[PDB]
Amino acid sequence: TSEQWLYWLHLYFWPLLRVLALISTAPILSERAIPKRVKLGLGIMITLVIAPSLPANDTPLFSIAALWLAMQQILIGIALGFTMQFAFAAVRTAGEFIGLQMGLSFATFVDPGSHLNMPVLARIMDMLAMLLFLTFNGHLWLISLLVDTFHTLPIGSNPVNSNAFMALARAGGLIFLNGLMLALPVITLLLTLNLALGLLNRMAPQLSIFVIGFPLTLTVGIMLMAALMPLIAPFCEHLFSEIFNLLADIVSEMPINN
Amino acid sequence: SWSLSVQTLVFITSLTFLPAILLMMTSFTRIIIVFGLLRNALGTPSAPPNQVLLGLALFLTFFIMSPVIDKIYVDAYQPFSEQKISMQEALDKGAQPLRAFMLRQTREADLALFARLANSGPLQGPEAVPMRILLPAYVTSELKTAFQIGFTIFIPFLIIDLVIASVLMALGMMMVPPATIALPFKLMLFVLVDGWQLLMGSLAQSFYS
Amino acid sequence: SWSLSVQTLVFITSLTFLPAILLMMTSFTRIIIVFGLLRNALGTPSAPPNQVLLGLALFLTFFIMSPVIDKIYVDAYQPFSEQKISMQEALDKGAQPLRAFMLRQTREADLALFARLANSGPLQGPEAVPMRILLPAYVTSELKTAFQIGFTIFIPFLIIDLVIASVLMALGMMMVPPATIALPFKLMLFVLVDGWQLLMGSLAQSFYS
Amino acid sequence: SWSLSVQTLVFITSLTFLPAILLMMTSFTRIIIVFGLLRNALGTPSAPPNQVLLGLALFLTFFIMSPVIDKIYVDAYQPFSEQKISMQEALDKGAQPLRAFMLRQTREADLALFARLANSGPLQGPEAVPMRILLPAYVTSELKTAFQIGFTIFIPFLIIDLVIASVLMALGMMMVPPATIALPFKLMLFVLVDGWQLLMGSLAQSFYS
Amino acid sequence: SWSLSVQTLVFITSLTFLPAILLMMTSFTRIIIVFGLLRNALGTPSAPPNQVLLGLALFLTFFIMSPVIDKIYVDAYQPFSEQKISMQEALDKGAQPLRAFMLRQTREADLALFARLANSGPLQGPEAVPMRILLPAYVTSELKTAFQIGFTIFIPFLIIDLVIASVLMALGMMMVPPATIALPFKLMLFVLVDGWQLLMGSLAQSFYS
Amino acid sequence: SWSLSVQTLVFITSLTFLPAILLMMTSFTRIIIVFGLLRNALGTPSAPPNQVLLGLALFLTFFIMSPVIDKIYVDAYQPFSEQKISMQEALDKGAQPLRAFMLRQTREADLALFARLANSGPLQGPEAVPMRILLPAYVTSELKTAFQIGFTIFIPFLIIDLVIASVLMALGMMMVPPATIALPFKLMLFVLVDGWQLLMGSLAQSFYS
Amino acid sequence: STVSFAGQLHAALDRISDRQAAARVQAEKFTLGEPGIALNDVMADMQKASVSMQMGIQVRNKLVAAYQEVMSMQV
Amino acid sequence: IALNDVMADMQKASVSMQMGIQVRNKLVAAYQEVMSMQV
Amino acid sequence: STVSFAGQLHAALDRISDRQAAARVQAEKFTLGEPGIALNDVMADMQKASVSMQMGIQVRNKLVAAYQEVMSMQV
Amino acid sequence: LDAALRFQQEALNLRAQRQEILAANIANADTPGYQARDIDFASELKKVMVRGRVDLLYRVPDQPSLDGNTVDMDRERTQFADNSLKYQMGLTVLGSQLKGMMNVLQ
Amino acid sequence: LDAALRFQQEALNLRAQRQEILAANIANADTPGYQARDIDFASELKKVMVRGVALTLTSSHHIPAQADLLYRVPDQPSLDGNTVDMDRERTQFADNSLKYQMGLTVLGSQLKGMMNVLQ
Amino acid sequence: DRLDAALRFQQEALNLRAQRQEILAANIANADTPGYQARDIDFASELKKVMVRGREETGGVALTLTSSHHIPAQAVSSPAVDLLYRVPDQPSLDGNTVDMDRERTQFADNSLKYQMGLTVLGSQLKGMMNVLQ
Amino acid sequence: ALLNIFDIAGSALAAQSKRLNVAASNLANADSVTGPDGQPYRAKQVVFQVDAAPGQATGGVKVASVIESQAPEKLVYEPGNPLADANGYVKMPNVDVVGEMVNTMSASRSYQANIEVLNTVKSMMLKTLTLGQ
Repeated sequence: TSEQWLYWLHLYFWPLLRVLALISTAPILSERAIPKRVKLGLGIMITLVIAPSLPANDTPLFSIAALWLAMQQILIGIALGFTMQFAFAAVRTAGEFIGLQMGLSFATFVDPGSHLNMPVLARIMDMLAMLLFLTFNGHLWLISLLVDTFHTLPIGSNPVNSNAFMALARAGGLIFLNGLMLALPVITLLLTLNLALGLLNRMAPQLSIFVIGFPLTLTVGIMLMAALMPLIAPFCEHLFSEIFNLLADIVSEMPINN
Repeated sequence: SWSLSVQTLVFITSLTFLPAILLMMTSFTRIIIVFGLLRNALGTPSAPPNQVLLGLALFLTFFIMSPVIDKIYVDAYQPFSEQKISMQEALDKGAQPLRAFMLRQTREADLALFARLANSGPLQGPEAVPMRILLPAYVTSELKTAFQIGFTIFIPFLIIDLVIASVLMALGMMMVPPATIALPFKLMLFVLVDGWQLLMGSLAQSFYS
Repeated sequence: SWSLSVQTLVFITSLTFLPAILLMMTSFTRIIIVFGLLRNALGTPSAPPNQVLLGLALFLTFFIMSPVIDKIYVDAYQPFSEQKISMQEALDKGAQPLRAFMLRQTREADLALFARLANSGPLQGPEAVPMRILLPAYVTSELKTAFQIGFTIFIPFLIIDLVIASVLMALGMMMVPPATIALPFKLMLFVLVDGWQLLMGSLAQSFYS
Repeated sequence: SWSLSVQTLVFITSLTFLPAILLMMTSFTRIIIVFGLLRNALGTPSAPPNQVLLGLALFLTFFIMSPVIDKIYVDAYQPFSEQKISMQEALDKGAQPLRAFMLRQTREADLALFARLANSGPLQGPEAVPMRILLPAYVTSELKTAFQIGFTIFIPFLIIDLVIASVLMALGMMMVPPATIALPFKLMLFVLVDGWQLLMGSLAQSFYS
Repeated sequence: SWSLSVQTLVFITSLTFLPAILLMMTSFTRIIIVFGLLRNALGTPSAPPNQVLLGLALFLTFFIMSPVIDKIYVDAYQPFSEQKISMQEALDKGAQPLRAFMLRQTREADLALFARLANSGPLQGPEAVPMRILLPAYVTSELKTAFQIGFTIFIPFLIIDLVIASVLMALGMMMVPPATIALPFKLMLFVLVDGWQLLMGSLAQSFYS
Repeated sequence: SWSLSVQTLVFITSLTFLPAILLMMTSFTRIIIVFGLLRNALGTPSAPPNQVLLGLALFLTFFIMSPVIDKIYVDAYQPFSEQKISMQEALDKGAQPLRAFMLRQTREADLALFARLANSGPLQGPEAVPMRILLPAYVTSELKTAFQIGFTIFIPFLIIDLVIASVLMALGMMMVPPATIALPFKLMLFVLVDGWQLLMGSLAQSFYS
Repeated sequence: STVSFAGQLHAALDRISDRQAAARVQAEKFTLGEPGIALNDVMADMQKASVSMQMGIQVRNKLVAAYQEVMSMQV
Repeated sequence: IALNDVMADMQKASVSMQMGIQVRNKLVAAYQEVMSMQV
Repeated sequence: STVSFAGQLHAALDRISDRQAAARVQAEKFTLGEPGIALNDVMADMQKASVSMQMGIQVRNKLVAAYQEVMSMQV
Repeated sequence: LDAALRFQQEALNLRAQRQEILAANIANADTPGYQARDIDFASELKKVMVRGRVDLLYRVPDQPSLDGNTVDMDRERTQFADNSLKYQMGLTVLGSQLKGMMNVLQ
Repeated sequence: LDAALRFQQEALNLRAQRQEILAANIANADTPGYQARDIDFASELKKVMVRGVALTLTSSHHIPAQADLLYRVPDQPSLDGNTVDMDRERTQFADNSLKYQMGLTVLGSQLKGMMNVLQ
Repeated sequence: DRLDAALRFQQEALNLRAQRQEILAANIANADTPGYQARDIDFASELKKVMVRGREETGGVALTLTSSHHIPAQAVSSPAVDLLYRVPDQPSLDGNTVDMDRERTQFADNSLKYQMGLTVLGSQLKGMMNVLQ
Repeated sequence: ALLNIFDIAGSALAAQSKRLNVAASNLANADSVTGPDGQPYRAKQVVFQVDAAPGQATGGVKVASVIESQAPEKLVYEPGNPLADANGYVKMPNVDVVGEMVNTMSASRSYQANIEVLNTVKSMMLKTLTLGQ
């Protein structure tokens, strides 16, 4: 219990720091609903299971010259959790743009301090994707990849290489790509509807989409997205797997590149 | 054994660990997370967290654990009091009920992850999982269950947002702020359906199935 | 009896449990929830929560509970001062008016739920309910009542919002923001009715029907 | 009298109760509510909340209270200098100017509400009202006064918004956000009128007439 | 003099009162309100409030205050360093230059109003106004000056909005949303004119003229 | 040097200044303004800034400052570790690469203004300018550059808006809302050309040049 | 039936109170001059009562800290 | 082991853990302050 | 094999308890009249046991402080 | 309340009074015809407990002396030592009660 | 629990009783035919440690209630009657006082340990 | 580190004070044995030696650390400090050169300076903890 | 204030106690004509050595090997008492009474010194616990 331990209690601190970074940044782990004590205790109580079989020996220098080590762990956590947010942003884009088609957002068109559309359709699909994530192996693969980072990039004087934050920067990237690739059928069908009801204006310029168009397009959008709700379930697979691969890639890109 | 020596030092530190670990290891995370998410819906919080939701969650978790607490009491405190058990078999006698309760609630895949990362070997039965494995699996499973419940609770209130926004746009009410109109409708949505009783009852039922 | 040992040891802890449990046992749940919801209507906060609404609710709850406090005073304190009552008979003497007061406000179905999920055996009468059952049931009933009052308060300001929006965009003012036009009319409506008296009087008189 | 114990024990706790009860029993409620409502008009914050509006309000209410504080000084602090007065008659001696001020500001029927709901006996005169009934009465009447002032504040900027929108509509401007054009004209009307001096001064004048 | 008690007592309290009263007593009010209003134009916020405009405003006010703070330094910090001045003449020696600075910006009539609502007697010269009168007068004058600068800033972007709208209507753009069309043109206008340089320079040159 | 005292004051306080001063000292201002402006085009947010855009800017600025951080590491973290360089030459050696980085992006007349209003005398060379003058000048220059980049990004989406509106209105579509038609066209332009990689690469290249 | 947290705390407080009351009765008897009771017993029992009350106070402090730790968090 | 050695070790480790925790607190606060701005 | 520092704390507590129990049984035996055991030996062992017990109490205090501090980092 | 210290407080006051009486005994151990006095501590304590705020009984003499003096010094020495010890005991008991009451409190 | 203090409690009480017995022996040093007494400390202490019924507890006002001198073998016969040997009595008294002080110190130290654990 | 480089001096000094303390108590305990030849050490020179060199305690070996149940035992260990003879006054016919007054005034001095070192470490560590909160 | 100073001073206490008990035996058994088997009583002495001979450095006292004093065993002449041999001489143990008085006197003083050393070290160590806080 002395420093014969209490500097071997320096075995817990760095892995705890990395696990805590991931928890504070991860998609499900870092939700404001969880009491802060639960997240902290989960970090401590994961590292206690992972800390043995982690041969770590460093020093919390006074006026830390090894804070650049602490940085390292924090950064790796930011790598793992935050990137997994891209998969949600995608749908939080897709569904949002779907509203931007029907009628829901003409307040956001010509000008304000109130957006009012984030509550409407983006939070439908984003929490639907929340559940799709969790239902696997959602909560867990992030933690397993964190342990894998412990084993591939444990603790070192060369923590992070350049040319490797572009990977995450131009990664999304696939935020726009996948948001589209999901919302494309709905957008295309409502484009057809909008152009058709516009062509009605050729027979009579009085038909006034404000009067005719919006009630039609709202029903079309609601019914159609009801019909194309299940299409998300396969897409989320993609939407997570590829991003995992990216993380996996960078996690396994870093050791052979160091 | 110990002789009013380290005893009453271990007891007082046990009391120190009471609030955090023993309320974040049994229940009261799932309930409190569900309440927090429910307050995320229904618009504004308007329920005094530090007092009412916390108190209701604490009473509800006490009512849930009355059987587990009773079994721990009957098999530890009555025997630990003065005869044939003293802080040596007291621990496992009081742990078996809590282990059974925690195992009955764990998602079956979290144990897999934490056994596969703790480098432990194959586990023959339900009992074979130890505390060092059981705790992180239980907290992960509790988080998963709490969020499944909480997002299923959101879905109807976002339905209300959808319908009200679409109706206002259909009438052409150009930029009337649909959240303000939705909030009272969310409130009657949550009171006509007999919301608080149904929610507390569903949580209590789900928490032993 | 207790002997200046546990006495004045239960007094100080009673005072530490005061702010949460006792203030959320009597009132000030309903009053605070209703004021918060009222403040979501009428536009922005526009009233210093931690300053005026909390203090007004404290005064209101003092006045509402005053018959209860007087009955507790007469039946418990003076008899507890020096003669024939010492902190066990005092407990039921001081609880009985409070238990009656909370019974009169509980939903007649919350007690059912909490008694059935606490394995409580059949209840002979209104007096057989234990405090353990009656606290969380009262809390849930109080939350329901507060939200009911909340919608009923939201209604007229919803009326003002919708009529202003309809008039504006019917007149051709297609996209002038109706909240900005409406806010002075919300304040006007709530001041011509003398809204604060009606609200606080109705809350007080509802709280004993 | 009291003996440098409870004296200097009532003093420190009085300073504890200062920030809420004393700043919301005198002024600074009407003034801050008018300032906040004014800030809702004219668009965005345009004045840092916690810093300039709050500080200016604190100065202003010190300036209104300076006569009442002068009388409280003359009737408490000077005699409380060792002689013929120590915190027993000093209490109501220092209350009386403040009670006179509040009565002179309260609604003549909010007193009725908070008296009748207190089971208080029939009152002979203004002097017979207690501080108990006086506080919530003053708070409610002051909220009414603040909302009346706020409505009058919202009048002219409502005028500017409507005239701007109507001109745009007549010119055929289907989809221009009239708020964007109207905001500089809101400030216009608020500076050529020299609005800050007028508003600060009119609050001060309204507060005693 | 003072004896390393109240010294290092009033020092720490002065530090606590620094961020609010001192900053809203010297400058950085005009600068920050003008930055906020410029942010209102040009479309969305599109510049982080909590970090960059605050930092730039702090730097501008430091640069503008450097002559004032240098006078305060030469008149207190050397002569307060151990000889003939110890935090009694330090206070007024330091206040005088700041008082002259604040007087140089106060509107001629705000002082009049606040003096007349203090029942202060006749004043002989600018040295006769006390800090009690001088704070709120300076604050109100600063708000007026900030709003005037706000007009001068909104003017050109209002021109762009209206000219884009007029071109779009004459061309026959039935209901194109001219705001999205005008935002990049607003940014273009503000970058070619070299607006950040010349804006901060204009504020500075205005602020002491 | 400093003595187990101030060291771990200046460090913890420097960590306190980190998020605002140090982040807006280097980058993440230009990137964040450009990202927000790009979000103004293409319609609504559709990119959760609290979740994604801020983190993307954070990663991008890490990449951007990899060279300056590498040179800082070489100049300080090798020598300053345990030998021959102690927090005085370390400070200037570690200031040199960041200061060159900022000076390389600052408009050559921002520094002019901020020297002419700090009353700084002659500045002998580019290295002679102090951080006092370098900070606000760098911030203003970076704001100019961010607005230029945002304007260029607005160009093509403005072109798409006007061409789509023109096609709709010429083909006879009298009064269709071209914005909802244009939004998917905005996406198509932005994804077919692989727009994100172009944007981040162009920013990265232009940031140091 | 149950653990009855309220009942358990009541039983503990009763134990402490009856211990102190019995020690005070023993001191009462000794000072009043009854034979039997001895000085050494009086002091030993009064010190034991002090120990029991101190244990009660420590448990009170830990429980109050626990309760206030639970009630401070957000929901 | 020497007793004074044990207590000096106690206190050194306690101070080191305190310093690490405070540094992490500052960094986490900076991260959240950066993530709570408007874009 | 493994250290499992909770096992190290258990070992420390067992050491403290065993030392106090040994001192107590030595005082037992001596006051009982058992020949052999000396008075200075009894008092010296009681002194050492007291010091070890205060060792345990101080370690308790600092561990509780450390845990109450690691539960304060925001996550 | 706060009459839980009454018993030991009144006991300690009566002990002080008995100290005064016994000191007077020692002082007048030589005056002819003194007829040594004492008080019955138990009976006087009970009497002051039942009613509140002390007859001087005569110590029954042994060993006559022809000066009438009946202070038998050995009895007085033993009784004075006993009373002093009981007074110190009362001090310790009151101290313990006040320590306890102020320990529970802060 | 909290009966760990029982042993030294009983040992100290028994030491006090033996002190009273030895003081009686000294006081009766010269009365004829006193036939001095004592107790065997080890046997008495074992007996007290190795080894009480609470009465009926019906409705209140029910009145709960409740409640070996060895001969020292003499040396030096007297035929003035007595058998108290002053030297033996004095050594025994001094030893008993010393051991009473020891027991008091031990019990006080146990109480100090218990009280120190609690803060 | 740089936490145990600033506190190193007082830690080493205080440990050396404890070592000199049991040297002096060995002097006291052997007060009346014949031919003892009281020992002592030079504190300043030894402290400089400790700072420059380290601990380097001479003479001590524990058993090995195999599977449990192998009865740990240790050899007789002694600090590397070179014990110096105390120059005696008043020869005493039995070689014992332990003068109560010298040994005892040195004992009191060493005790006081050990307490001073404890105070200095306590001050430095309280300063560290006051920075970090 | 190391813990291995309790051992040293405790050993000193035990050695002083045993020496004092032996000197009391000598003084009591002066003029003890016979032993149980029947022999003149031989006045005894205790031998003080340093404890833990090998390596170590200095520390503690041991009272191993109580020996028998070689005084010339003074005689008396009572040829009426048995236990007197030819040329009747009762063998009369050889106790130097004043020497034994002084031995007890000094033994008590040294015992008291070591008791005090124990108390002082414990106070040192308990104030060591208050390091930091």
